[PDB]
Amino acid sequence: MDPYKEFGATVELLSFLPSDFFPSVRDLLDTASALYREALESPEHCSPHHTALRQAILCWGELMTLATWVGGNLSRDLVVSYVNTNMGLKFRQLLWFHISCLTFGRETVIEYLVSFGVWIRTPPAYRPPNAPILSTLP
Amino acid sequence: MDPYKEFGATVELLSFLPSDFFPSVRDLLDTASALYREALESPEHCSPHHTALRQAILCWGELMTLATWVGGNLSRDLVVSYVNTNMGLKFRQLLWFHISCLTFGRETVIEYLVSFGVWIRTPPAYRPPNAPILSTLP
Amino acid sequence: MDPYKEFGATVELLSFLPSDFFPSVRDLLDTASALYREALESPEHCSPHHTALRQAILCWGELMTLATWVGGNLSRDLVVSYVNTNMGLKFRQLLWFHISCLTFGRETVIEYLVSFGVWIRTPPAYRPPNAPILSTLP
Repeated sequence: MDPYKEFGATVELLSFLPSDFFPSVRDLLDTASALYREALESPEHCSPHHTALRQAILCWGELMTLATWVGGNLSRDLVVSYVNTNMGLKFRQLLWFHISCLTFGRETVIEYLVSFGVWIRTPPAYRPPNAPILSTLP
Repeated sequence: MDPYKEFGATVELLSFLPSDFFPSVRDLLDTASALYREALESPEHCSPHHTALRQAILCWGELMTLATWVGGNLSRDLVVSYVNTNMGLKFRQLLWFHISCLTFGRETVIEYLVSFGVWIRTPPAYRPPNAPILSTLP
Repeated sequence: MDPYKEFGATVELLSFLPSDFFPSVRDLLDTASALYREALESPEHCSPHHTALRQAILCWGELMTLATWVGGNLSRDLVVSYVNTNMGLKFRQLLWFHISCLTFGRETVIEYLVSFGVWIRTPPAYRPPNAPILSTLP
C-alpha cells in the first residue's frame, strides 16, 4: 500500500518534511522532463523509479484532464484548490522523492530526510541558523 | 509516457479488443487483493508489474476519494459518469493487463490479446464463417 | 493461522465463487460417505484434510442438532433458513474445498479457482460459452 515501501521509505518518515518544502508540481515535471525523459520513454525502465515516475506522470495527466473537464462542467476553482491541497501534495511529494532518489540515490535521500527531520524537530534556540540547503556535493 | 511501452504492449494493442471486454474495476481490485495482496505489501517490488500495480491501486483509491469529494462538493452525477467514461476504462484496462501478466505471464497476455483481436476484427465479406471459440488459459 | 494457511488458499480466494456454484450439503455428505468414509473412521488422519473434514462434519451435525432443538425448544422453524443462509453456506464451501482438495489435489483446486474467477469476471458477451465444467479429468 505504501508507495515508498518498495524503496525502504514510509509515510511515517516523510511526515517530517513539511508540505511547503516540496516544490511546485510544474517545477518537478520540468526537472523530470529535462533530466530523465529519454529514460522514461525508453523501452527498458532500468530502475523501479522510472516505472513509478511513469505511472505518477500518467496519473497526474489524468487528474489534469479531469480538472479541465470539471472546469467545462458548471466551480473549477474550489475543485482545483482541493486537488492541490490533497492530491497535489501527495503527487508533488512522491515526484520529489523519486527525482531525488534518481539524482542522488535512495539511501542518500534517506539520510537527507533524517537530517532534515532532526533539524526541524530542533527548537530554534538549539537549531542551526540554516536548515540543510540540499545540494549535490561536487 | 506510454504505460505499456515498457511491457512491450501499446495502447493501440489493448485497444484492439472492445472496451467493455475488460471486467469491472471492483472485480479486478478483489482479484488483486485475493491473489497478490501480501506480494504488493512486500518491502520489495519483485517485478515492474508489481510496482505499476501499487501505483495503479493508489491512483484509483485517490481518484475515488476525489469522486466522493466532488459528490460532496459542486454536477454530482455527470462527473461520476465521466470518471467511468474515459480514465476509468484506462484503470480497468491497466489493472486487467497487469493482473493477467502477473498470473499467466506477459507474453501469454500479449498472444491472447492479439488472438482475440484477429478473432474479432476481420470482416466476414469473404472471411469463412468458420470462427473458433475465444478462450484464455494459463 | 489462517483457516486455510496450511491449505494455502484464503477465504478471499474462495470469495470469487458465487454461492450458487457450491452444491447442496446433502450432496457433499453423500460424496464424503461414498469416498473417504473409511479413511475418516480411523482416528489416524493420513492428511490434514481428513482432520479438517472430520471436524467440519462433527460441527455440521451439531448444527442440525441445534437447529432441531431450536425448532422444538426456545420463527422456531424459520431459523433453519436463517442458519443455512448464514453459515451453512460457509460450511458447504469448506466441505466442497476439502473434498475437491482430496480428490483432484489442493494446487489443482487452486488453479481451478483462479480460472473460474477469470471466467466469471469476463462479461458474458466475450465470455466462453461454458465455464470450466470441472469433472474428474483423465
